[PDB]
Amino acid sequence: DQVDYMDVSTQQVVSVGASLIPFLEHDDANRALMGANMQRQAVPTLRAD
Amino acid sequence: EEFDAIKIALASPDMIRSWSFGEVKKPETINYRTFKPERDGLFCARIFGPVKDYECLCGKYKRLKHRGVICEKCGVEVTQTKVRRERMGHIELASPTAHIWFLKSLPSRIGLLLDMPLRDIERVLYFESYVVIEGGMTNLERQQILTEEQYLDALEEFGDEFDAKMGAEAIQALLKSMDLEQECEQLREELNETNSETKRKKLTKRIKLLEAFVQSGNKPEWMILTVLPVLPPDLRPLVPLDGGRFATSDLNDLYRRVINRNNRLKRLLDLAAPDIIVRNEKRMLQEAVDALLDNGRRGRAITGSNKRPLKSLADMIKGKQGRFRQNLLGKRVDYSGRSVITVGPYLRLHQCGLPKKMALELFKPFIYGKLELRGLATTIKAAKKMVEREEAVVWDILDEVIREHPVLLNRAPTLHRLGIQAFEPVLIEGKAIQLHPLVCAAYNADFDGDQMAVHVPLTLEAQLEARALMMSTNNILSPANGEPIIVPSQDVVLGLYYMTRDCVNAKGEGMVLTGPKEAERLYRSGLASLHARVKVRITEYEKDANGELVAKTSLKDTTVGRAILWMIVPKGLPYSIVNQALGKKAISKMLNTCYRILGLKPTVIFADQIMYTGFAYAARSGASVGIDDMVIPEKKHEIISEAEAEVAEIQEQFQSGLVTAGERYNKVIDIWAAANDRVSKAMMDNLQTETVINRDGQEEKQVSFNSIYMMADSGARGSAAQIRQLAGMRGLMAKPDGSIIETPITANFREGLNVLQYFISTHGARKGLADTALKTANSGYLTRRLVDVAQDLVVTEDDCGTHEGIMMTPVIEGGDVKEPLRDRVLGRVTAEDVLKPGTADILVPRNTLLHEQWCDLLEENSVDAVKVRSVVSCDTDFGVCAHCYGRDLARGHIINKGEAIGVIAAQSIGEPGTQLTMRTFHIGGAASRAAAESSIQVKNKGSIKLSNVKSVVNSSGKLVITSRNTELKLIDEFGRTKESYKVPYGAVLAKGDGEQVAGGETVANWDPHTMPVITEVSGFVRFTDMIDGQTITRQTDELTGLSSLVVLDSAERTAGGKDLRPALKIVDAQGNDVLIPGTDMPAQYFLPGKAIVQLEDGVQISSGDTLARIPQESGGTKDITGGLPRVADLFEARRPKEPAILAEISGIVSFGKETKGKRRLVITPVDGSDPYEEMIPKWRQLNVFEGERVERGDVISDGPEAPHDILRLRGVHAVTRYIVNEVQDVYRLQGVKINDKHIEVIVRQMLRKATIVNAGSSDFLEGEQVEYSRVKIANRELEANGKVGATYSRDLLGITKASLATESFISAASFQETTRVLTEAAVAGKRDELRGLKENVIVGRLIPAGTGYAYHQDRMRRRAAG
RNA sequence: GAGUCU
Ligand SMILES: [Mg+2]
Ligand SMILES: [Mg+2]
Ligand SMILES: [Zn+2]
Ligand SMILES: [Zn+2]
Repeated sequence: DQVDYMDVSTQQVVSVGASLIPFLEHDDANRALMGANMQRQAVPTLRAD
Repeated sequence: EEFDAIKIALASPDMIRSWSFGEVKKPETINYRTFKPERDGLFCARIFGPVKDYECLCGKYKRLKHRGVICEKCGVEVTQTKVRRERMGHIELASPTAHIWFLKSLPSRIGLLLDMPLRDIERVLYFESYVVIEGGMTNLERQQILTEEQYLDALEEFGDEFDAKMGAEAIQALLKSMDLEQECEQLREELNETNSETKRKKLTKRIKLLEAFVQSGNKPEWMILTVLPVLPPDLRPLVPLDGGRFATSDLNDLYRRVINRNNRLKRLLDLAAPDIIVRNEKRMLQEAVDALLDNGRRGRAITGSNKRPLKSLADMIKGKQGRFRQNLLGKRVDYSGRSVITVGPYLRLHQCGLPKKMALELFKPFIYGKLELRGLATTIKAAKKMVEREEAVVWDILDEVIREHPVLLNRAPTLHRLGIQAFEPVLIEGKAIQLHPLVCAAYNADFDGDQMAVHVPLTLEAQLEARALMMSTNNILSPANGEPIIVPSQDVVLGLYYMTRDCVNAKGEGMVLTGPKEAERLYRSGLASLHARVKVRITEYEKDANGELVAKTSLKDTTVGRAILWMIVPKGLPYSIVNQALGKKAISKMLNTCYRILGLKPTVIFADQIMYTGFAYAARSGASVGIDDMVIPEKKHEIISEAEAEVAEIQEQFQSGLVTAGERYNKVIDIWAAANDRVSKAMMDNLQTETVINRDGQEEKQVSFNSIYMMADSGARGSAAQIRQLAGMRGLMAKPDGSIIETPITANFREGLNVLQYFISTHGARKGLADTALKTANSGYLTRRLVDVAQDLVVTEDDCGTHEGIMMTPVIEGGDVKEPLRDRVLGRVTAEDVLKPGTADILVPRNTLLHEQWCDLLEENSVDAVKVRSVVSCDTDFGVCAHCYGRDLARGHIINKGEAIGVIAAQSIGEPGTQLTMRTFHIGGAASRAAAESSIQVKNKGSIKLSNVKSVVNSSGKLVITSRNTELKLIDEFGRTKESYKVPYGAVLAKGDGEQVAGGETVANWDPHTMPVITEVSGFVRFTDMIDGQTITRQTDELTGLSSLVVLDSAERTAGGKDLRPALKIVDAQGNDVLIPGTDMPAQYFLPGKAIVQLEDGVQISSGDTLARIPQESGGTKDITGGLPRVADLFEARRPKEPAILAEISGIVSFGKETKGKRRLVITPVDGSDPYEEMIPKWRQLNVFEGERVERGDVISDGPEAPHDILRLRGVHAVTRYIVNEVQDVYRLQGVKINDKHIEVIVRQMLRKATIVNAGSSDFLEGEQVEYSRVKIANRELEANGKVGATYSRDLLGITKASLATESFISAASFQETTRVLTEAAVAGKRDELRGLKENVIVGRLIPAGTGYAYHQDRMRRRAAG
C-alpha cells in the first residue's frame, strides 16, 4: 500500500549503446563500458550478417 | 664548434647592437604583389640576408662567382640563406623600457636591489607619481614617491634643489646613481647591532646580490632596456600556405606593435606635443615591449585574431611546449616507424618479426650502399628506382643488410629502461610487428592493439651498444629488484602446470620407465596420462665444490609429464625442481635458480624451451571456460540469510537509538566483509577439493581439475579475488569517494546482477577508470621529479675507502617476517668485519660482495643484523663508488664504472607508482579492506617482550596500556625476535611483560572502531572548560534520561570557546586533584574533537576506566592512489602539521616556567652547562616526566617525526632509515618490490647541500649554504696545510628544491621554473660547465656516463695536461 | 575538438 510508482521497463537505466549488449547482467560494468564503446567502432562488412 | 662551457649575463645596450646587422625601422613585411623583403622591414634582405642561396634581391649578383659581394643597388650581401636564421637586428627605443623578467619575476631584482617596493616602481613606470632620484638638500628623501600634487610643492619651493623624475627614465637614472660598493659596506656594518632572523636573511641576500652583481660584470642600468634586439626572420617565418594564403609567427605581430609605437613616439617627440600625449605613448611602449618579451605576466595578455593570446618570446623558452622539454630534452627521429604488434611464439628470445616494407624503408641507405658494392646500381638515383620498383634482387640484398644488424623496439609509456629492447630482426610477410612473449612483461604489452616504435641503430657503436647492453637476452633481471622480469605467463604457466600436476591412477599408474624419453613414448603412444604416478629412472647432475658437474642416477616417483619436462631442464639443476606441480611462482624460481647456477646462455635457452613446451602442452590440454565451470556453493543463500539477519539487528537497534550512525556503519561493514569471506571460503572449499575419484583401491579425493580453478591456482590469469565475483559473492563496492557503500552486492556474474546491483557497481567502475585517466599524472610527475634530482649521479670510483654504512635489521612486521635479512643485505659490501655469534673468529671480510652463497651462511649462523655499505655513506665527492652501491640488480654481478645509477634509481621508484595507477583500476570493480584488527594471537610459544610500553593495572585485573607506540616481540628459546606486532593504546593484555604464553593464545585484545582515552589515577571526574554550546553539545532520551556529551573542535566551535581546551579533570572524594604517581601533574586528560563522552560530571572512576571514546572512521581501501601522496611528501621532506618534539642535546632535564598553559623546558646538560630553551604547546601530553637522563633525539611528544629533526639530531644513517622504511612500507602494502639502495640513491641527492656555521678560510664564512662535496674538498687542504677550520651542518632538501639547487642552470631551467632560473643565473653571471647528463643531452653531445664515460674523462686529461 | 595503448 506504501508503493507509489514503478519502473516502466527493465531497460530504462541503460543507454542505446548498452541495450544492444546481450547478457549485460553478467558483465562487469568496466568491460561493458568498453564493449558498448567498441560496438560503435564496428565497421560494417561487405555482407550484412 | 667544440667548447668548454656556456655563460649567461645581462645584454648591454652596446652588446645588443653587436648582434644586430641593421636596425628594423619599419613594421612592413613584404610587398603584396612582388613578394619581397621590404625596405628596412621585419623581413629585410638588406639586414638579415637573401631569400635564395647567393642571390641579391634585384638579382644583379648570382651564384658563387660573386662570393663576398654586397650589392650596391638593393644593398644585399650575396651569401647563403642560412644567414637569415642567424643574423639578428635591433630597435633604438626613443625612451627606456623596463625588462619584465627583471621586474615581475619575484624577487623583483630591480626592486630587491633598490630596496624599493615593486608597487612603488610600477607607479613610476605608468606615470602615476614621481620618484626622487637624488634630492640635493636631504629635505627630499631618496626613493621617496611624490604625488603629482606633491611634485608641484617642491617645484615652486626648491626647483633645481631636487631631481625627481617619472617613467622608466627615472628608475634607470635611479639604478645608475646607486653605488654597489658604498651601500654594500653600510649593510654589513649596520647588521651588527640588530641581528634578528628576517633582517639578517634579507640584508644578507642583498649583500650576496650586491657582491655577485659586481663580480658578474653586470650593471643595474641594464635591468632597463634602451635597445631592443630582434629575432632573425627564419626563426619567425612568413611562409606561404599551399593555396595563396600565408602564415606568420605571433612574434611578427608583437614586433609590429613595438615598432609602430616606437616610431610614433619619435614623431610625437619631434612634434613637441604636450606630456599627456607623450605619457600615453610611453605607457603603450612599455606595454608592447612587456607583451613581446613575456605576454601574460604584467597584465592581461594581448590577444590576436583567434581570441587566444599572442605567443611571446618567453613562451617559446618556458615550460612543456618550450624548446627545452619538447625540442631538446627529446626529439623526432629519422630511421623510425611503428605498427600494431602481434605474437611471435615461434621466435627465439633474441628476435622480433619486422615487416618487409617497414624494414625496406628503414634501411634505405644501407641498401643503396650494398647495391653499389655488388655493382648493380651506378648512382644513388639509379639505386633509388631499383628499390622503389621492389626488384627481386633488392629483397636478397635487404636480407643481407639485416642479418646480425639489430633493431630497437620501444612502447609507450617508457617508465623504466626495459621499455626499450634490442632484437635481431626477422623479415615477415604481413604488416604487423611480431613480439616475443617473454619480453611482454617488461613492455607491459598485451596484443589487444598495442603499437611499438622501431629505431635503427645506424653506427657500428650503436649496433654494438644494441647487442651488448640493450639486447633482450642481456636484459633478464629487473634493475628494480634482483628477480627475472623474463617470466612465463598465461598459456605457458597453465601448460607446465597441467603437465606436472598428478591425478589418481589415470592411464598406466605405478609403471616403471627407463627414462624421460620412454615417458614421452607412452604419452604420445597413448598409454599413460601426463598425470599418472609412475617410477622413472632419471639422471640428475649436481654441481661439485669445484666447477665440475657430478652425475647421479636414481629412481624417482613422479608423473609421466614431470619426466617429460626434465628434458627441457638443463644439466646442473636437481630433479627436485620439476618434481612438484609447477605454478607461475615456482617457474620464476626455476630461471632465477638457473641464472645463479649455470649462467646467461643456459637460462636464455631454458627460458625459451619452457615457453615452447608450456604453450604446446597448454594447447594439448584443451582447457576451456564454460558456465558450469563457475561452481557456486550450495550453502550461499544460507550464509546470506544469516548475515542479513545480523545486519537487520544493528539497524533495528539504531532505530531504537542504542547504536549510533558511525558505529553501525563500521559494524555493518565488518559483518558483510566476514560474510564475503565465508561464502568465498565455502566456494574455494567446494571447488578445490571437490573432485572425489575412485582409485583402483576404493575411493579418495584430490584437488579439482575444474578449468577455472586450474587457471587461478597455477596463477596463469585471475586469482581467488576474481573467482568471488564469478561464482561466490561480488562483495562491498567502493563509493567514488573511497568510503564503502553500506549495501554490498550479494550476487555474482554467473547468477547475474539485477538493475540496482549494476547501478551500484557502476559507482566503483567509473571511479577506477577515472584514476586510470587522471591520477596517473600525479604518479608520472613523481617519476619526473625523481629523475631530475638523481640524473647526474654516476659510478665514478671503484672504492671510496669509507668505513661507514647503515645497519640493516630484518623487516619482521606483523606475525610473518615480511622481508628477511638475506633479501635486504644481498649484493652489498659488508661495511664492518661481521663474524658469527661467538666473537673469536671473523666470518666475513670487510670489503666483500654478498653472493647467495655467503647469504645462506648468514642464515646458518643466524646473523641477526648486519652493517652494510650504503650509497648515502659514500665519501666520493664526484659520484658514488662501485662498492657502496654493490651489485647491479639487473645483471646479478658487481656494478661497472660509468653506469648511470641516479636515473635507474628514479625509474624503479617511479614506474610501479605509475603503472599500478592504471592496473587495479581498469581491473578493479570492488572494494576489499579488512581493517578489523581486534586482537593479536601469538602463534609460536614465547616470553612476552614489550618495548616502549608504559601500562597501568585496572579494577578488572587487566594490564591496560597507556602508551601509543607499544610493540610486541615473540622471544624463542635462545633469545631472538621471531614475530612482531603493533599493540595500540588502551588495549587489554592477556599477560604482562616477561610472562610465558602458549601458541594460539590471544595475548592482547581491544576495540578497533574507537580510540579510548584511559586514566592513570582513580577518584571522581571533573568537567573543566566544558561549557554547553561553546565547546560541547548534549542530547537526551526518555523516562529516566541518559545524556551523552560530544566535544566540538575548531570546525563546529564558536569564537567564544576557541582558547578554551576541553578536558576531564580527575579529583578525589574531598574535591581536590589527584597527583599522577611520582610527578607534579594534577590529573587532566585533554579530549580532542568529535570525542563522545557517556560519563557525565561527578562520577566515581578507577584507574584504567575509559573517560571518552574518539571515533576512528577510516573505511577507504588504500590503493596506490591513497599512499602515493605520502611517498611524494617524504621525498619532498615536508614537516607534518604536528611534528613530535625531540631532545637536541644529551643531559639532565629540568622543567621550567609556563605561558598560560604553554610549557617551557630549560634543559641544562651535564657537560654543556649553557642551556637550551624551547616552547611547548599546552595540549601535548608529554612522554618524558622530566628530571631524567635524556639523550639526543628522544621522543618527548608522541607523534610524527620531521625528517629534518632526524637528520639534525641523529645524523644521516637515522634519516636515511626513516625515509627508506616509511616509503618502502607504502610500496610493501601494494606488493611492489624496490631495493632499499634505489631510495638510498635519491636520499643521497636530498642530502646534497650543507650550511656553514663557523668561519672558513675561503669565502663560505657564515650562513651561505654550499654543497657537501665542495666544503670537503676545501677541508682536505685545510686539515693538512692549516688555517681556520670550517665547521658545518649537513641540511636536508626536497626533490624539487635539490634539483633547482644544482649549479648547472641548464639542468634547472630544463626541470621547472624556467623564467626564474634564467634571470637569477643572468644576474649572477653564472657559467654552466656542462657536468651532468641533461646538459650534454641538450647540446647533442656524448653522455658523460655509460659508454661515453671513457671518452669524457679522456677529454678531461687533455684539459689538465697544459 | 573525436579517438587508440597503457
Ligand atoms: Mg595486459
Ligand atoms: Mg593493450
Ligand atoms: Zn641587388
Ligand atoms: Zn663509497
